Amino acid sequence: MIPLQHGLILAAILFVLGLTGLVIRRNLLFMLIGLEIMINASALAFVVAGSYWGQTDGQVMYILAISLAAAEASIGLALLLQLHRRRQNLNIDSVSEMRG
Amino acid sequence: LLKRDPLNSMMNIPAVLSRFAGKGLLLSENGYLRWYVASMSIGAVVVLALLMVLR
Amino acid sequence: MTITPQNLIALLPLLIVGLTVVVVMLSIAWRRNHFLNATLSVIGLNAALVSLWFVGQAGAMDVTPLMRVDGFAMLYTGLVLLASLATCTFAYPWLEGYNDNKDEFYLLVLIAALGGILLANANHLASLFLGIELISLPLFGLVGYAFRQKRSLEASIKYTILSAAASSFLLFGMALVYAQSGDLSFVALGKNLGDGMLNEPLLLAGFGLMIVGLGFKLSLVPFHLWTPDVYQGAPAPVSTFLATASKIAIFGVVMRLFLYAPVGDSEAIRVVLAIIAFASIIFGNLMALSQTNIKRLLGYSSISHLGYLLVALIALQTGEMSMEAVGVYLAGYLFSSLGAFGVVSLMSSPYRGPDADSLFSYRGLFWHRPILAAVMTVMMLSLAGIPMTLGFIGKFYVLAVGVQAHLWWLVGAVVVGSAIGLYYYLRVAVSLYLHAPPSNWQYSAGGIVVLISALLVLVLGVWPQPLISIVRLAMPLM
Amino acid sequence: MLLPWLILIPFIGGFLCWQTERFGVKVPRWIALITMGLTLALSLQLWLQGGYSLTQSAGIPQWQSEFDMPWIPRFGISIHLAIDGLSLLMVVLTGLLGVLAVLCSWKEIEKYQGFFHLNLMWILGGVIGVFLAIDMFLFFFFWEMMLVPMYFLIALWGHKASDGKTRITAATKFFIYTQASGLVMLIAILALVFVHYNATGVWTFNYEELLNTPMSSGVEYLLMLGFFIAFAVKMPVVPLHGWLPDAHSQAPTAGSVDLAGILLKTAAYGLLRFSLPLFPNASAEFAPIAMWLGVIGIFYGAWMAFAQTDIKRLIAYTSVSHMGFVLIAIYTGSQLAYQGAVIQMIAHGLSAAGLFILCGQLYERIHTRDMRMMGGLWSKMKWLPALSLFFAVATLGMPGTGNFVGEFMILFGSFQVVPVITVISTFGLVFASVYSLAMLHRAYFGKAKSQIASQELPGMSLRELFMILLLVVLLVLLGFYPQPILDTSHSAIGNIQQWFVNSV
Ligand SMILES: CCCCCCCCCCCCCCCCCC(=O)OC[C@H](COP(=O)(O)OCCN)OC(=O)CCCCCCCCCCCCCCCCC
Ligand SMILES: CCCCCCCCCCCCCCCCCC(=O)OC[C@H](COP(=O)(O)OCCN)OC(=O)CCCCCCCCCCCCCCCCC
Ligand SMILES: CCCCCCCCCCCCCCCCCC(=O)OC[C@H](COP(=O)(O)OCCN)OC(=O)CCCCCCCCCCCCCCCCC
Ligand SMILES: CCCCCCCCCCCCCCCCCC(=O)OC[C@H](COP(=O)(O)OCCN)OC(=O)CCCCCCCCCCCCCCCCC
Ligand SMILES: CCCCCCCCCCCCCCCCCC(=O)OC[C@H](COP(=O)(O)OCCN)OC(=O)CCCCCCCCCCCCCCCCC
Ligand SMILES: CCCCCCCCCCCCCCCCCCCC
Ligand SMILES: CCCCCCCCCCCCCCCCCCCC
Repeated sequence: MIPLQHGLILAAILFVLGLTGLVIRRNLLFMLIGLEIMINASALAFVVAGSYWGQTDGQVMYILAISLAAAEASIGLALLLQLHRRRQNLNIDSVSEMRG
Repeated sequence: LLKRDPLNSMMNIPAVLSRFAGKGLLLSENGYLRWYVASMSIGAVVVLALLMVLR
Repeated sequence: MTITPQNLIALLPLLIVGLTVVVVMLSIAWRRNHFLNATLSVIGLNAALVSLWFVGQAGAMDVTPLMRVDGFAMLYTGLVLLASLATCTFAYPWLEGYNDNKDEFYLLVLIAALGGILLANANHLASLFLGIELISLPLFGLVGYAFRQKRSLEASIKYTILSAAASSFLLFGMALVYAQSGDLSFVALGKNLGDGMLNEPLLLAGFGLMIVGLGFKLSLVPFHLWTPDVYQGAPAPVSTFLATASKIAIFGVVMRLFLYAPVGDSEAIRVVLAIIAFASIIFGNLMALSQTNIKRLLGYSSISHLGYLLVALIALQTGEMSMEAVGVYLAGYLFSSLGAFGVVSLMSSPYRGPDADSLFSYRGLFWHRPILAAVMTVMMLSLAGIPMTLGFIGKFYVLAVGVQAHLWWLVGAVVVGSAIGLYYYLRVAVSLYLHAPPSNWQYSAGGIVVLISALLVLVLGVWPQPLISIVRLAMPLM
Repeated sequence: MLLPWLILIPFIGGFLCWQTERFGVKVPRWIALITMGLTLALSLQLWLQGGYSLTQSAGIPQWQSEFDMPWIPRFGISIHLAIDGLSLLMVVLTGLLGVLAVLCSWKEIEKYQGFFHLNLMWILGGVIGVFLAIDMFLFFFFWEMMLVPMYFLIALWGHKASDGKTRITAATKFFIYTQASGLVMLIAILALVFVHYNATGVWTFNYEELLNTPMSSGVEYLLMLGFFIAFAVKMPVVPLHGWLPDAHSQAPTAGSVDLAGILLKTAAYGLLRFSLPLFPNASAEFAPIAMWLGVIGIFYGAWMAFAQTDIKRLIAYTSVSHMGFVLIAIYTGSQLAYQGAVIQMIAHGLSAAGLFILCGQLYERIHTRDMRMMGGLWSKMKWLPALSLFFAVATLGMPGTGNFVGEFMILFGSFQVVPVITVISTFGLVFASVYSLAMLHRAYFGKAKSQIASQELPGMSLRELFMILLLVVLLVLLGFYPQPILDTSHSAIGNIQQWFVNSV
């Protein structure tokens, strides 16, 4: 007796919060954090949809989503460590040399 | 009065407009990643608002 | 649904590419050998390409609740495999100058090709999502393969962050679509709606968010701003793969999704896609007017050509030759981009360190590299859609499909964008012949690949009937 | 039968010109000469064996020869060639101008002369294919195909005294104009084919099958507008004209490129062959706009030609004014005006070829084209100012030259149809006399206005004089005896006119 709309609304709120954190933060680490919030919110939306329909497909899509989240976190933190090694800062606005 | 071929310049007007529009559109390619994310979210808002308007 | 031996025969290029991934991985674990591992990768890709024949005589079937193998999937599998083989061929002379490990490049190329094959066969939201990320993450590695170079690290970071954001958008849209529909197969997206109630708001919102993710993946306006930076910063064989295989595979799965989904017949989705295609054509052509960099120019070119492809996609539910137009256009665009990016890769190879710039300087190329200059001017005329080239046959198909479906705004957009493209493509082609102030068989193999692409572009430009018959032979399930 | 060889002998000859440069630097010019002589001989053989003077008008279609082969059977696209009197006259003119273009570039001993000759041969083959193709897709294919060698010739082999960037700008403007207009024509062709397919069910691009296509009024107007936009760019019709003076200015100094494709008039042929028979009602409704555009073209071209300090640009705007006359003739629906238009196209080709060859040799002698830096050149040269006087006298429409026969039959038929446009056009002939006299006064009469014009100049070569005198003889014979030309085109013109006025 939990409405499907309430779970989808919670997932949407978390998604837009993660996207806001991705946009407003100059740090690459907080950008990766916001990306993790976004993908976890989308996976929660899939879980809510699967639980409404009584199917394992929502949890299977959750499993694929968190596999993607783990591998993307790995690659993003590797690139962040490379950036910190070769520039000694995590300012994403400084990484802007290609333009026009 | 006609020695500069005014009709030729009138037909060259679209090329000038195309160059100006291309220069104006190249301002969005400033190379900033946060602006690219912001433009993605702007496009998401525009697409979703258009879909709810035309439904 | 279970898996039969006939289903295993329909699985053949996926199984062969995955086995090649495992075999190349174990060969790298045995001993680091650039030549042997590159040879094993290209042998596996060629084996998948020739196993497409056994796939064809297996017939069209449904292999999983997730995959569907038919002539459509065969054509896109062949295109993805050709792009991957060309990427490996261009990658070897570039990696000859690479100081760090070179063997992981081919592993990433093979995994991305596996993702392209999965997207070719994808009949499901799960397989579409998995194929997109299986393309994207090896491209995170490949775009930043020369991470010591500043531009490659910049392109890698931008591509990784923006592709993760688009993946989140796509998955949230898929979740909303699944909440509306209750099934993740393509044919069931909108099947629970009747009496003119196809425009359900949650289904439309979900498809809009998937449109955001896929339009990032297809460099479509307004999710296009990453394209010149990532195309410029990536290594040139990676730019070749990113221009051809990723775009072709994602457009093929988008073609199949909009063919099979009943919500693909929605008017609002059609108008939104028409707006995106119009803006993509005009913006991509306008933004390449004043580019002195060949890689950024080719990125804006990719935006325009994907706009033309989207115009062909919009008329899918109305016309009958829309997917045949898409196949012909994608074959021509693949060969033209292979030639152009391969000439760029051959002139950028070997990799001359991270502290030395990889600037092209195409001016006066004919006076030291005449064959490469001829190939590149053939590709510039092909990308402009000039007759006697296959790009014109693709543009003709797009225009015929647009005229059939009375999409007059998109037709005018194609004409205007073609004129603007004519300007900058001819500028590059004539700059090749002005005046400005290798030695191994793998470089010669890359030159052979770009020369064969130029010959194919010319021959199918004057005689396109074999390609048309092949594309019409690749009929998906109705 | 011989029509595919009429197209293919230029292409094979151009390939042989490119390939046989290894045997010598003076070899490809002989190959190009043999190629265009063979093409001209085949065209004259078709003229002799066709029996065009005895052919009566039997209605469209009526082809004296026809060739068919499947090219793209999925769309119903064929390599489909057909020749009748008007097409034969245009093909003979193309072959003669190709021979003149080969002979005009005889002394160029450049390291890449073979590619120059290949581009020239491919332009000539494309023009012949435009005149021969009666398949809509093949016609469009040749129409756009002959623009790439012209682009590369203008951009790379062009006027060497000017900067490179001016040559690339002129070539780019010409290519963009012609190819964008061609794309609009392609849209019109595609929509006509789709209307015919929805009314019949048959995939065809054959112009014979598309003649009987039921269209609504307004759809036919738009298809006619697309066709007319392409033809008006390449006629030229004002204001889609400036590419022509910019392309003539930056063409190579010999003038072979001027004779090859910039001067042959495929657009008036396309208007007569395709625009009027496919869309007769739309053309009849468009006729006032088209003849007023022709009037504006006549007077604008005359005023522009008077205002030029460049002699080449003067000749280009002269061509603009003459094409305004022909455009008026096409939309009258008169047999006399159509025959005058045919004579006027042939006479303009001959006279503009003579003017451009003489301008190229004048630039060879004096190394400038500004008329303010020359003057009094009658006393300095042996042959050139007198022949330039003859050709300028021809282009103002002197009787005894074919230009008079053309423009006066045009004006007779037009006055039979529309008198006001005719009287305004005859005052355009007064304007033509004004600009021709102005060019003659500024170039060859008076005193020398610089140092290079005050010195004696070397005489013309025997080959150059031979082909200029050949053009002089042909223009005089067209002026005094135009009846073979009128009899050759009589049946095709009659078919087009009867189709135009019997369906309106
Ligand atoms: C278990 C299930 C089935 C699995 C798949 C089938 C078995 C796979 C076996 C893979 C074996 C990998 C190791 C091969 C070692 C070859 C050693 C050799 O001869 O090396 C010579 C050369 C080395 O490189 P180079 O620098 O030229 O050396 C100069 C010094 N002589 O190297 C060369 O010149 C290149 C020699 C290439 C030899 C192998 C060619 C065939 C490879 C077949 C497998 C590829 C993937 C197949 C995918 C499925 C197809 C259905
Ligand atoms: C009868 C009217 C209605 C039907 C029209 C049908 C279309 C065909 C006939 C009209 C064609 C008009 C073309 C006008 C532009 C010609 C191209 C040109 O001028 O290119 C040269 C110019 C570069 O030279 P420059 O000025 O030196 O540049 C300095 C920059 N560093 O290049 C540039 O500056 C950039 C050029 C960009 C591309 C050209 C402009 C395209 C505009 C749309 C084309 C399609 C037509 C749509 C209708 C337009 C209005 C009539
Ligand atoms: C930027 C340069 C290019 C210009 C922009 C691109 C082209 C724009 C073309 C706009 C066309 C607007 C048509 C508006 C009416 C559509 C609805 C309609 O009336 O449909 C009627 C008919 C369908 O009904 P049906 O039973 O087939 O009747 C047969 C009628 N013959 O419909 C049909 O049969 C099909 C009608 C097709 C009409 C011709 C379309 C192309 C014409 C050539 C190009 C446009 C005109 C020239 C260029 C303009 C200036 C640039
Ligand atoms: C980057 C910016 C710059 C570059 C881009 C610039 C703009 C490019 C696009 C310009 C063209 C826009 C579209 C023009 C075509 C519009 C067609 C139209 O409105 O059609 C409506 C109607 C359709 O016919 P309908 O009445 O439905 O027929 C069935 C029953 N009779 O039509 C009719 O009934 C007949 C209508 C005829 C008049 C409309 C067409 C005008 C064409 C103007 C150009 C040509 C002018 C004439 C020739 C000049 C010299 C070449
Ligand atoms: C009279 C009642 C009945 C009406 C009949 C029609 C009008 C009759 C007019 C007769 C008089 C015309 C006189 C023309 C003189 C031309 C010669 C001349 O003066 O030449 C000087 C100048 C030389 O130019 P240039 O070659 O550059 O020389 C270098 C330096 N001098 O050359 C120039 O500057 C060029 C001069 C060009 C003159 C053009 C004249 C056009 C006449 C059009 C008549 C239209 C009639 C209808 C008008 C509208 C009615 C509603
Ligand atoms: C329209 C389809 C393609 C047509 C052919 C395009 C060109 C292909 C390459 C052919 C060889 C080019 C040689 C150019 C030599 C230029 C020499 C200039 C000297 C000033
Ligand atoms: C397409 C090229 C046209 C060139 C101009 C031709 C002009 C016509 C010349 C015809 C021959 C005139 C002189 C001979 C008259 C012979 C009379 C024969 C009947 C008795």
